[PDB]
Amino acid sequence: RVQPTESIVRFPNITNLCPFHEVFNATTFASVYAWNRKRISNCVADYSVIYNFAPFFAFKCYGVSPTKLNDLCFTNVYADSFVIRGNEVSQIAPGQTGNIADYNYKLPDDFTGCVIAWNSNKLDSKPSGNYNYLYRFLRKSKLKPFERDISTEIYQVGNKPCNGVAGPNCYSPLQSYGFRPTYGVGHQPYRVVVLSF
Amino acid sequence: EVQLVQSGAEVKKPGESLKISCQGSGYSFSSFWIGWVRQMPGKGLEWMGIIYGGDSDTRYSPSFQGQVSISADKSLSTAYLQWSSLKPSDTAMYYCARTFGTYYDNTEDWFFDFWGHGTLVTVSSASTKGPSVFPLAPSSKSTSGGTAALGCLVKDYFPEPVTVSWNSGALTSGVHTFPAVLQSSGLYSLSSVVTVPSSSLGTQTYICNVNHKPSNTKVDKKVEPK
Amino acid sequence: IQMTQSPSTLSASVGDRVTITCRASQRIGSWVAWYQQRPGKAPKFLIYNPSTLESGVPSRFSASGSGTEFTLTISSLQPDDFATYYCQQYDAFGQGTKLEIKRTVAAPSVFIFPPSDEQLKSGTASVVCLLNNFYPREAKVQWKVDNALQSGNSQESVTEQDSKDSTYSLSSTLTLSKADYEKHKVYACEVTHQGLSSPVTKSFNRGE
Ligand SMILES: *[C@@H]1O[C@H](CO)[C@@H](O)[C@H](O)[C@H]1NC(C)=O
Repeated sequence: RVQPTESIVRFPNITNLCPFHEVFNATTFASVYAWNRKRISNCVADYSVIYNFAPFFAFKCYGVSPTKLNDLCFTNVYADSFVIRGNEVSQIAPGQTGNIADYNYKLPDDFTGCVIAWNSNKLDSKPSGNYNYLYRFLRKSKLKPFERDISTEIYQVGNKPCNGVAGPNCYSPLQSYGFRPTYGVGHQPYRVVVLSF
Repeated sequence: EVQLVQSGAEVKKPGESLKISCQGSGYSFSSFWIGWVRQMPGKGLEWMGIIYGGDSDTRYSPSFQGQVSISADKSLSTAYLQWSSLKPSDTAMYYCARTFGTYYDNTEDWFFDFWGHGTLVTVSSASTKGPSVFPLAPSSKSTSGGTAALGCLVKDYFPEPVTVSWNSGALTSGVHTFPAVLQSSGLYSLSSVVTVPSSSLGTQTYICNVNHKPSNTKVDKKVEPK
Repeated sequence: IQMTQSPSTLSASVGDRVTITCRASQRIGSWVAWYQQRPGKAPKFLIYNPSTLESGVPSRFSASGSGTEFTLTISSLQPDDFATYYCQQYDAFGQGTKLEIKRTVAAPSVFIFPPSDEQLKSGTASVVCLLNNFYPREAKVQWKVDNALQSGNSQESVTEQDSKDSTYSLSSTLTLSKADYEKHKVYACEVTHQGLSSPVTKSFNRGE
């Protein structure tokens, strides 16, 4: 009933800006089986540094508004960077099933934060094929959320025993993308940064 | 099929401005770079600059930075090369071409696999002038090797080209239309000669036909012997 | 980065093997790009990597390359393969190597023409000297006016090599005024060619 006569704001008195710029314009991004996680802490998080980058294919925020991110404080900030195809961008979401979500990068169901994905054909394609980007397509079980698997063990698909040599039914789990500029936009390379709060 | 279609030939006064288009078809324009290559007449290829079709990321050569501007419109799937003030040293053939290589490695795969047909830009302080045609008559001392030579001299015209025929397209054997040279007046000169039998001078009438299309001049000169 | 092509002009016949070389200043990557330009046409891309063109149809062009020296080899030449070839990596183009057809050395049939009376009514004078059907393109024309060598007022026009008999033609134009034409008497055309042991001169005097 008694109305407030004044509004006070008490934030900590630090002036260091958060290094979102170093996440977003790194020269080499990681593969999706070995994605890069950077901890962001003890800084002022200005989110307009993200907005002066490329027109994004996806800027989808879950559990938070994208226009209110300058008004909030966060406990633990993580930035996860990798490179995927264009038809797997929707698979970086809560409650998804496929190859990137099941075997490479799993998001939790109770996920808060943003998924920012932009086209990077200019940076990560070669005309003969860019074979430096890999994904895992063979694994015994689905991944837990935020579990990284960097194993290169030779996977057996038959009833025969397998002794580390890729022979009749023995396959390596890592398949390359082979990115080309002659591909369509669903097979072109896309750089994904996932901000987790 | 990947095709690149350029604009037409340009004749400009010095100090004017020019924009040249390159329209791409048969491929995704936003996934590739478009480069511009000049060729001065009688000279080789010179790299001018590249632009990426997605976000207009442009790299220039250090010998072309500030002299030209390279733009692109990805909605029309086209690229443009533009001058602010035209100089007479910009008389060249300009090719647009498609390329794609590594961004942080210049020594990997930066090749022009598809090329445009080229545009011809000439810059001169000179007006559309019809040619003067002079006969180039044989002589009695011109009987060398059992055959004679006669021709026409096509002088003081602007711009290129001049089509020269002989006897309304009849004599197309032994004809040698020379390439045109640029004089020290802004005007071009040419010679078109034929080699005839020496005994067929009186029996056959030899008329050369000179057509200059930008001035609409069609002049016919009969080459009498002397 | 500067790229230099080691033959400037090479001569070959139909159905041989031609090796041309392009060397870089610094060290660049594994391959360079090769282009073929016919006169009056756009350049056409030939090869960068030989593994890219590994289709069912075999390739006529082959390429090899170290970090500095690069080599394009044509295994068999058609008449459409006589053109100007360029090497390129990123922004450096080599100067062009031109293939000419090779035939026997033919002597030029030298002619001289007097300037016409209509050009003398206009005010200038043009004396032209014609060279017809000579196979090596190196041919020197000297204009001697009253047995005195003139320079700075002569322009030369050379045709392309012919599709039938594979020879060249040159036209040298000496430009004088009307008064400079009427001042002197003797005009000569001194032609130096490999096919002629002595310099063949066809000359005329003013009037006659
Ligand atoms: C900044 O905050 C600290 C507490 O973390 C305090 O001790 C200090 O006096 C503050 N400085 C200013 C200038 O307010």
